[PDB]
Amino acid sequence: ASRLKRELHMLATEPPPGITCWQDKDQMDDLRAQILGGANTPYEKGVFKLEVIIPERYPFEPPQIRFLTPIYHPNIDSAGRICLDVLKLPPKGAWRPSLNIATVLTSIQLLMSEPNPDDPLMADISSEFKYNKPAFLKNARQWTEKHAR
Amino acid sequence: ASRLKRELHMLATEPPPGITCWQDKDQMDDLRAQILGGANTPYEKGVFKLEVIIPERYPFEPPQIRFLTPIYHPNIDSAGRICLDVLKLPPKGAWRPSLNIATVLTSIQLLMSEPNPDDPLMADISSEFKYNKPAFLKNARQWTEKHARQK
Amino acid sequence: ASRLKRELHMLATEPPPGITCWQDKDQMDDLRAQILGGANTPYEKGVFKLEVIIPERYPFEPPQIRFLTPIYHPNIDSAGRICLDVLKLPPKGAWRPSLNIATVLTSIQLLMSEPNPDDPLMADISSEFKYNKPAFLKNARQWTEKHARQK
Ligand SMILES: [Zn+2]
Ligand SMILES: [Zn+2]
Ligand SMILES: [Zn+2]
Ligand SMILES: [Zn+2]
Repeated sequence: ASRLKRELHMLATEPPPGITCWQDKDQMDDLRAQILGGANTPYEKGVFKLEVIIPERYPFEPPQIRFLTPIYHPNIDSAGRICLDVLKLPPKGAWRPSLNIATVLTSIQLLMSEPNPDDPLMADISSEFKYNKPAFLKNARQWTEKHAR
Repeated sequence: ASRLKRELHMLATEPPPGITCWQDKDQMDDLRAQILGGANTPYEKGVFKLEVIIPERYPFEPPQIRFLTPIYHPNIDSAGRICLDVLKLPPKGAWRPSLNIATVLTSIQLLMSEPNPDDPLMADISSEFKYNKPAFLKNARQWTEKHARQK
Repeated sequence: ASRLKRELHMLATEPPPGITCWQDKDQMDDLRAQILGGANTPYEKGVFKLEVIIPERYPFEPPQIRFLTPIYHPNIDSAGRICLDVLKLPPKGAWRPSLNIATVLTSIQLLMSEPNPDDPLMADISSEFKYNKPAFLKNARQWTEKHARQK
C-alpha cells in the first residue's frame, strides 16, 4: 500500500502534461434493463438486456448504459457502447436533470427503430446500411435470431 | 439523492411499454478462470483468462462468462462475449441445472478447438473463417503470439 | 449458496484438464484517468476518459488500462483495449517495476500521436493508416468531434 498510496498522491498533485487521474464512486452499479424489439424493425421478436450504471453526480450527469445482449446496428458497437445525444454530457450533449432513466431507455428503443447513418460506432455496419440496406436487414434479423430471440 | 429510490419505484411499477428495469445481485463476481491453448489449434502457445459471474438465480440461469484475454475467433467478440449453446436459455439454448461451471468451461475449451461458422459475434472474422481460411488461421496464430501470455 | 461452495471446492481440488479457477484480489478497481487530445494530432480538442485497474501483483505486473471514450486508432479496439509494449510482461513486452502509472499514461498519449501498424487490433483502420493517410486523418477527426469533444 505505501507505494500505491504515495503513487496516487503524486498523480493527484503533480501529474504529467495533459494527464489527470482520480477516484470515482458510482451511486449504483447493479441496475439492469430489458427492451423488446420493435414491430416493423429487424429486431422484432428479440429481447435485449442492458447494464445501467448510475454515476457519482447523477442527475447532473447521465446514466451510463451498454447493451449486454449482442445487436447488429451502426450506432451500437462490439462492446455494446451506444452513440446517442441524450447519453452525452451537457452542455454540448442533450442530457439534463429534467430528463430521467425512463426517457433515456425510451430513446434507446427509438434508436433501435431509427438507426442514424451520421453517428457511426461500427464503420462496417454503417457502410452496409448506406450502400446495401437489404444485406444489413438480413444480417440484423439473423443476429436477432441467434443472440436475442 | 432520494430521487433515485423514488425513480426506481416508478420504473418498477409503471415502466414504459416494452421496457423493464430492475436490480440484480450476483452471488459472486470475482471468480476467474484460465484455459490453456489446445494442441493443433492456432491458440496452442497461449493462455487465456476469463471472468465468471454467478447470477442471482443460478443454477436456473447460466453463468455469465467473458474472455479477458484477447482472442481472434468468430464466436467471441471484443467485450469477450461468447456465442455458445450451453450459455443460452431453453428452448433455443442448452443450459440446464444438470450442467455446472466445470462443464461449461470445458464446453468453451472445445469451442476454441472447433469454431462455428454460423454463430458470428465478429462479422469480418466469421466471413474470413468461411471464405478466406488461410488468412483466418494466420491472424489467429499472430493474435495468440502478440496478445496472449505465452505458456 | 451451498451449491456454489460445493462447486468451488471441486474446481480447486479436481478441475478439468487444462482449466483452473481462483478469485482475483485487485489492489484497486475504481481509478479513472483522462488524456487531452494532443496538439498536431487528429485527436486535438478531444477529451479521452480511461479506466485503470491495479492488480494484486503491481508493481511486478503492469497496471490494466482501457479507454472508456471511443477513439479511431489501429492499436485500440471497440472495447477500448490498448496494444502497447509497456502494458505487457517480458520477455515479449516492456513492463518493468521502474515504470509506473504516470509513465504508462504518458506512453499511451505517445501511442495516440504515433500509431503502430505492426500491432493492429483494428485491421481496417491499420490499412487505411498505411495506404490512405489523408482519409485516416479525416476519419480520426470526425470520430473525435462526434464521441470525445465537450465544447
Ligand atoms: Zn457517440
Ligand atoms: Zn471490416
Ligand atoms: Zn449468441
Ligand atoms: Zn496487444
